[PDB]
Amino acid sequence: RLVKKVTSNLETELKFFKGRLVQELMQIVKNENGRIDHTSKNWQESASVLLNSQEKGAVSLAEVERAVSKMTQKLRDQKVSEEEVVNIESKLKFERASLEAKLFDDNEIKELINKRIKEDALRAIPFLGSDSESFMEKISPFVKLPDDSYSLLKANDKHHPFQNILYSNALKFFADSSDIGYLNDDSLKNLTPENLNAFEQAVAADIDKLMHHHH
Repeated sequence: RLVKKVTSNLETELKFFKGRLVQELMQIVKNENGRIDHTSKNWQESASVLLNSQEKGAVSLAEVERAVSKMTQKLRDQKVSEEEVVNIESKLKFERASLEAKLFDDNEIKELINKRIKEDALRAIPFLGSDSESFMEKISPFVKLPDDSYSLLKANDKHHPFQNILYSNALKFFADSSDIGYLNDDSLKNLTPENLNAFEQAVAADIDKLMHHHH
């Protein structure tokens, strides 16, 4: 029962860390107007601090590892089966291997950044209901971003242009009125087969158009 909770905490610590990591990396790609270059001085410095900063209460994988060490110590203090505890230390080591690989591979970086471009766009839809995470899971399957979504990141732009495409279409199809600029739990009743396909069609088309104009 404890093992389950510690595993959740590890998963959670890593989802937060992974997120902030990708966010930073995107300021580098953005500042380079959408060119991926994992060999630059700035990338290597940024990657190193995000993976290995020792500084207390900083956002680093190193900092996650210390947290998890305390937890595996507490598990040992309370006599939890040693197999369960090593298993956890392994997951952590595997996650560090994955990231060390991904961070220096231009295709892996593209995957991470296009996933965050989509997470950002869904978070841009102003949902004031109970559970925004659930809302976005309902929408996510109707949105598939091109492989080259990252190349539209520009230094000058505060936001990826996909934000405005998901913002507009979500309200066009799911808000009770045009005047309102927010969804809430009442909006869920507008997630009909017809509106979900039309949203899917619309977002796909606006994205195709922007991609074509760019290339």
